[PDB]
Amino acid sequence: GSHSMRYFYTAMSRPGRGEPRFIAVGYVDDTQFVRFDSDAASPRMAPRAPWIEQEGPEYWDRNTQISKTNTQTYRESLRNLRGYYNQSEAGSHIIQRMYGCDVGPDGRLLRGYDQSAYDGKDYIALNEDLSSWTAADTAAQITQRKWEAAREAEQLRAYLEGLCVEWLRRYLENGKETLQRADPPKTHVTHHPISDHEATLRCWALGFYPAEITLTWQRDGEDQTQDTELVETRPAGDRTFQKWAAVVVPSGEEQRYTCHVQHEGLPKPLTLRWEP
Amino acid sequence: HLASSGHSY
Amino acid sequence: MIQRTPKIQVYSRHPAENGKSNFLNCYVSGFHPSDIEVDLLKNGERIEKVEHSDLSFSKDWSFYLLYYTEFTPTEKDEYACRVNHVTLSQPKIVKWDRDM
Repeated sequence: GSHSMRYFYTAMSRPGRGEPRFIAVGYVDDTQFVRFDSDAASPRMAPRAPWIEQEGPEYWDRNTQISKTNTQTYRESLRNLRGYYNQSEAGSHIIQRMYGCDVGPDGRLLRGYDQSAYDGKDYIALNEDLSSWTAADTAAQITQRKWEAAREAEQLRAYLEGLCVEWLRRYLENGKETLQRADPPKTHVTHHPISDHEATLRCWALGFYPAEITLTWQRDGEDQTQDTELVETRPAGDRTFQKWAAVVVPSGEEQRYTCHVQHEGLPKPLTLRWEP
Repeated sequence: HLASSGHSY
Repeated sequence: MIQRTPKIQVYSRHPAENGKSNFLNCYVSGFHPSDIEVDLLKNGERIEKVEHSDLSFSKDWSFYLLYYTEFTPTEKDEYACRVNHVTLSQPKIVKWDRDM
């Protein structure tokens, strides 16, 4: 029932290989729905989910304009930040930005976000109160005083409490059949021996949406967190995700081990054993 | 919908 | 100055069935900065017309991408993913392990 909209900006300079690239993508929960790449033939906000296609020309024109303005502003900002750190003109650098809103099941704002990084290091973030900034160093303090002068925090609060929540509610309705449908994982347990005395038990989860899931192994009903290999959750390419947890067990002791699965699409949480 | 273009860093 | 090397997983969208169409996925994640070279290999040779997801990043700011192409597995054909990144001294090759 809880939901989020996030936009992600990446601005990467490439000295000697043209002007910095600006890329903007939008997600609702784990579903991408829009993209903008300043390297494209015709740079425009483009759809990436069917339920956004129905928006009208004003929408696509406005979002493209914001993104084309952002392209030039992020180029100015990469040069500024290069100055703030006394960096030469030869290296490549990256600004990343993430902002958006979380809403609860009723659709009321839980909290807003706006955070920036430079070359992968935290740089400046809007505080949870949507009205003050946390700067990471004396360079980001310059950005902070520019943003205080620009009433950036105030404009973002208005957006995060207004347009962000309102459009998210609109998107969750227009795409309810997918955005509001949780697909349970298909599960099974496998057994690969490693030696005469030990075997690998692997618990599999496939075809689930959204990506949030809990997979755990237990031994005599007690968690094996230290000993579980948890692969990172991975996209299948069809909107769904995949994951597995693996534990190495003594031969013969397999039945003291249960795999536990929690996912929003599941009627009940699952308990699984190896079934030879 | 995107937020409006913010100020340069 | 802060660089992270890619994690690589090679797998299929659906469970593998010889003779049946499927998709081969190479998901690279956890890396920084964003420039990366990913090729899908069929018996050691690059596959044409691989597509990839749009660039995004995780909470910790590291990037991820999914490279995918349609394929129908046979028993003889071997698949792999070949990744190069500034953090890597030479391209890393990760084989598709079917049972995984």
